[PDB]
Amino acid sequence: DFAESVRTRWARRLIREKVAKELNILTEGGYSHDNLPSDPLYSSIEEELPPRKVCIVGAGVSGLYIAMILDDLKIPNLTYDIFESSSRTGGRLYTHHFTDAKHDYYDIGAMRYPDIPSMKRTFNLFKRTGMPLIKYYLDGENTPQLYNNHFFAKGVVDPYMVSVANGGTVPDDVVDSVGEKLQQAFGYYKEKLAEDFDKGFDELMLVDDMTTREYLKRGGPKGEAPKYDFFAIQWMETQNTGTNLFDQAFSESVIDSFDFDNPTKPEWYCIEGGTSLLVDAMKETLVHKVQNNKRVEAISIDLDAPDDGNMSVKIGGKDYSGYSTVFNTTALGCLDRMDLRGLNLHPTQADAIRCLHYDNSTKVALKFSYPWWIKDCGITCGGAASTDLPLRTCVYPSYNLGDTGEAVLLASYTWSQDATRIGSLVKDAPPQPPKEDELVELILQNLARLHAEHMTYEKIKEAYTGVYHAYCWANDPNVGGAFALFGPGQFSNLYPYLMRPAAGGKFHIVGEASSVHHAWIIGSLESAYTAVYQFLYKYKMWDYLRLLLERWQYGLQELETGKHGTAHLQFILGSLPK
Amino acid sequence: DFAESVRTRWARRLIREKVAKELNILTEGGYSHDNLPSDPLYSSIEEELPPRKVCIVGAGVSGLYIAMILDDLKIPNLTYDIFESSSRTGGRLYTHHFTDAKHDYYDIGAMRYPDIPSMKRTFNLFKRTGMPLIKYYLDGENTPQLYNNHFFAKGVVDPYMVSVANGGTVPDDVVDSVGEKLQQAFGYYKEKLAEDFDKGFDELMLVDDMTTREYLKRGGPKGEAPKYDFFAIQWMETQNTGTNLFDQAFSESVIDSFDFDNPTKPEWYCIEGGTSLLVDAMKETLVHKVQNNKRVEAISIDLDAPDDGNMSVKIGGKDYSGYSTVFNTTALGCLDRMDLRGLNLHPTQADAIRCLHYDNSTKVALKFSYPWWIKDCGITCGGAASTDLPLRTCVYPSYNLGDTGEAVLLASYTWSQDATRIGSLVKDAPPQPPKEDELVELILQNLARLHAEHMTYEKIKEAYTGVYHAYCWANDPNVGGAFALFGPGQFSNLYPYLMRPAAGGKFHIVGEASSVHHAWIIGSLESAYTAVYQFLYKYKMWDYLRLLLERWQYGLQELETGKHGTAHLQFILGSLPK
Ligand SMILES: Cc1cc2nc3c(=O)[nH]c(=O)nc-3n(C[C@H](O)[C@H](O)[C@H](O)COP(=O)(O)OP(=O)(O)OC[C@H]3O[C@@H](n4cnc5c(N)ncnc54)[C@H](O)[C@@H]3O)c2cc1C
Ligand SMILES: Cc1cc2nc3c(=O)[nH]c(=O)nc-3n(C[C@H](O)[C@H](O)[C@H](O)COP(=O)(O)OP(=O)(O)OC[C@H]3O[C@@H](n4cnc5c(N)ncnc54)[C@H](O)[C@@H]3O)c2cc1C
Ligand SMILES: N[C@@H](CCCC[NH3+])C(=O)O
Ligand SMILES: N[C@@H](CCCC[NH3+])C(=O)O
Repeated sequence: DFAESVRTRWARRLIREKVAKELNILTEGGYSHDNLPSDPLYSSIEEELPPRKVCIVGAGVSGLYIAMILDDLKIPNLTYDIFESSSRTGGRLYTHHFTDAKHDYYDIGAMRYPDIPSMKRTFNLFKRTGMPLIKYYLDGENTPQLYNNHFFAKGVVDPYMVSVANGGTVPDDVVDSVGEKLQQAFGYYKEKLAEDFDKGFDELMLVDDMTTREYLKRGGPKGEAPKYDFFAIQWMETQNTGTNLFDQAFSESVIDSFDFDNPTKPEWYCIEGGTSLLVDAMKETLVHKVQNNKRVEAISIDLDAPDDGNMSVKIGGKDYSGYSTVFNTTALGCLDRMDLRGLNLHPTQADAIRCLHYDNSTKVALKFSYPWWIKDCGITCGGAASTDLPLRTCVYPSYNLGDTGEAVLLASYTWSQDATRIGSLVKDAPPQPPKEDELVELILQNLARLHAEHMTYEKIKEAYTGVYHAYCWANDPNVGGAFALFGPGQFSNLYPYLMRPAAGGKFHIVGEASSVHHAWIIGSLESAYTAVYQFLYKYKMWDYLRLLLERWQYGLQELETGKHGTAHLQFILGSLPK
Repeated sequence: DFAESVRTRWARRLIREKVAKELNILTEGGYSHDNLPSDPLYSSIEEELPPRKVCIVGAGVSGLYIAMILDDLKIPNLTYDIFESSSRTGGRLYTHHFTDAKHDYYDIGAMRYPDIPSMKRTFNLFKRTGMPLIKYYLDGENTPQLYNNHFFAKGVVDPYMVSVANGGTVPDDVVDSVGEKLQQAFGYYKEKLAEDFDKGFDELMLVDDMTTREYLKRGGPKGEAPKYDFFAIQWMETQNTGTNLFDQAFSESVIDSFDFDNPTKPEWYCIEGGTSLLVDAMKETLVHKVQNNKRVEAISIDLDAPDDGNMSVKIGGKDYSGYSTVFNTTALGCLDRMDLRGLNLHPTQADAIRCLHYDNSTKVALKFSYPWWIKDCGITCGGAASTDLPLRTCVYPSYNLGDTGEAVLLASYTWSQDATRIGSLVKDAPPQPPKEDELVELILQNLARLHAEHMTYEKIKEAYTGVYHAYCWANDPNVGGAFALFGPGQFSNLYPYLMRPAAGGKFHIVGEASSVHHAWIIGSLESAYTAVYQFLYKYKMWDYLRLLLERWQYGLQELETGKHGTAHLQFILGSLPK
């Protein structure tokens, strides 16, 4: 199908555009994106295998997935070490259990999974590990929305009183039509790519250098779409709770708008018991256990040594040597902090590591002695409230809908500058119990205003147990943010360098930022699968490369392999010294 | 002079553009930016004064400056309370003294002051308080610069080996000409404003909606300037250590490029003993002492009460009432966290508080048993090193140049995402002494690479005393960042609302973000002076308004007062209910 295909087609052609220019710089030529050299090695795709050992840096889901794939392939004489800087395994899969009562938790990192075709690799991993899935209610019943201290009202013009007609500055033609105006903006590029991808791709490249706000202000790479003034775009943004969208490349956002075009009523799932169940199941399966409290501070390769096992990492000032390949799966801010001089990375790959932008995210969960949002507010089916108050979005759990006693509320979920603001009130040294601090006081005050239709402040404060937990990902030194979120031009210009091997094809930058499915578990898993592919190719393990394709190829393959592919060319360009 | 005047002319006309549109919405008209109504009250500019009390929220430099002005005017029966949330007074004026030896400190907030005409109000405050000024060396001797693990070399083409000619991606025509290409970009708009401000202002408004990166990519609001590709702009950015410039409105950045056109060799000053000397001197002068540990959580006005003293604030759940005016001087993230429903602010003024962006900044200072950068590296005169390593910029103090024993180095000074990254390693619970943590280890490793021409890692580690301190402003709940840094369209569209009084002309949003001189002490001081002006006008204290103009008017006046002015019109539009 087309809507399922556009993102993979987009990624593959970005790689082709850059390979052609780089190829041309190698010989300089007539190489074009749709005319590149074929793979001279496809003619060919126990312990005749020499002993090899590989290093996996990081035990988040992508490092654990690499280990799971290697374990399943059972390559003779192949072993690995996996080093994790934190005392905790899982990375951005992170459930906080207040106690280990059934539902007494919240997820600090990933928590919901939509059932769309690009997520097949993710749901297969859930299947392999026996994850108990339940429905996640993205849209709920009776959730309040509060802006300009007015509640949303069905079938009312400008209920928040923010439009020019009511004395504000939001244009009357935008105030009640945000979702609609956004779906056109992109929708003009949806039908051009649908007519024919090659012509649509070229038209979309003229906005690849644009932010969302820039597109909406200028009306097209060509100027053929409606134009919006400052306050209209500000409102479209204010109504955007969630990850930053208006600072993303407009091209990327157009690609994103196909994601839910089977259409945007897929069901959503979460893991009963918390997403960390997945981590536990993965890490208990591994042949070689994760080594926690092992922060890599340097990675190198010794080009004077001709053997396969010529790479090393440094941990706590000690050298760990003998690796034939290193898979780095950390977020890029962590990788930028390492001493990578021993890898001789080319400058533009070094820039991608340093410059790609990460969005912040903060979560605040509070425990109440009963679920007053269910019992008193009629909020019986999950969903989320949104507001311009500091807590921005209050998420009603989908895993405790039938409980009648103590219950967790995800009272604030913020992104970007809102998350930095709440994060300033979050300390990893909790106050002396049961002192209430500034953050709790703020959240309770905001919750009472958001639920003022059915609750008082006194009644919410009375229901609060005194137990809460909060977490700000930009303040976690092992991650530095929620996830990559690429500015104008960054994806078209840097994704080719991030997907590329380095150090003679022996080093891989792996993880959600290295994939076009970035932001989600699927991006981590696909990037891991791709790195294992290139590793097997590097050492010409053709029998095991076939097994990888037969056993672990899910959904549409991001990496363009085969005969017309570019995988061999990304490998060569990453294997090239200088 | 023109170059001294452009920023004030720019600000005043932005106010006029918005007043004309709003005026027109009031009667709807023929009001234009250069045809607005005159002041009907200039015909007129002890205890015939009724007793009044005002509230100053925040004891940073702008709240202390308001109190200092009021103290000097000696208005009979006028008193004030000034409430400060922190246990510390000073705000973003913040010297950390490791001990109180002479030079044993670093400044966490403001530290250097250029002697340019727009800074006259600041140097007058230094004069009034007896500040001991010494030279601040912005450019030093022999400071290293390290990019792509190459050191800068005089008279060498592409010393960092990042250009297309040397296998990188930075265009050969940009790699060694960044400062030059930037000075043209703006320079095309410098000479249009110089020809005639009205025509230049209109041409500049066509880019007011643009970021710096957007301008450089598109080459002009008109497309008449050179255009730059992604990697050229990335490099111009990489070479930008300092506050974000490429995400500012291009208009604003053009205005900024006049700042140092007397020209850009003014001298710089710092305060010997730390900038907190200024705080101490100001706070010890006040008639009413700062009340610390008093965080305002709500501000209101009681419109049912006709008396002047009808405003209140809430602090720790207790009401403090009786105020005739409230000056809020906190950063806007703090003000957005308050319950301001009692003020009935109009939605667009509420949006400005919530949406204006703040840049992050982090500083890391280490003490060494001797100044090895002076003695061993020849870095004898201050300045700063720059690098693409995580510490980004290392600032050699200007206040310890003659010392031979223990000395402080400001080893890392970062902004934006670099500051968020270092900030993730900064905890306000210091590690158990004298354990070395991840941050110190990183800074020492980076310092040794930056100074590798004359130092070893072992020699720098040996000189380190084990004493350091670090601070990340985005993680301070009393501030939330270094300072406002306005995106595309934000200054033109929101500065008019921030300068405007509210609540019947009785509430003022004061501080560095409320001024066109924003980012600096001068912006805080000018915004404070402006708020006192509007307060005196509100209560028709014409004798004291004259004294304010005679005693406290320094430099060019930001606020357009007089007969053609707009001050009375900003007051009316802020006094209007609904
Ligand atoms: C707030 C939030 C909400 C999310 N919600 C969803 C969701 O609902 N659905 C979804 O599908 N995805 C979601 N995601 C995305 C998903 O969680 C991530 O894409 C994925 O978990 C990232 O995994 P990774 O292995 O690529 O990286 P990581 O999880 O970051 O793992 C990298 C590991 O490397 C370790 N490390 C770092 N430095 C070093 C070092 N020097 N030495 C050794 N180890 C090191 C880190 O400690 C970490 O364990 C969310 C993410 C966030 C932040
Ligand atoms: C890293 C950095 C470097 C700088 N360098 C320079 C420089 O070299 N030169 C220069 O001229 N300027 C510099 N500045 C800018 C200058 O420091 C600021 O412009 C100025 O100090 C801001 O003062 P203010 O009074 O506007 O705000 P603030 O200093 O933020 O003061 C506001 C006060 O309000 C308090 N407060 C907050 N919330 C509440 C509440 N709810 N109730 C009561 N009180 C509250 C805060 O604690 C604070 O004390 C720098 C700033 C930073 C961050
Ligand atoms: N995947 C994450 C983040 C999505 C928002 C990205 N800007 C979630 O489900 O919340
Ligand atoms: N005024 C501050 C910040 C300037 C950079 C602004 N982006 C200083 O001297 O460092």
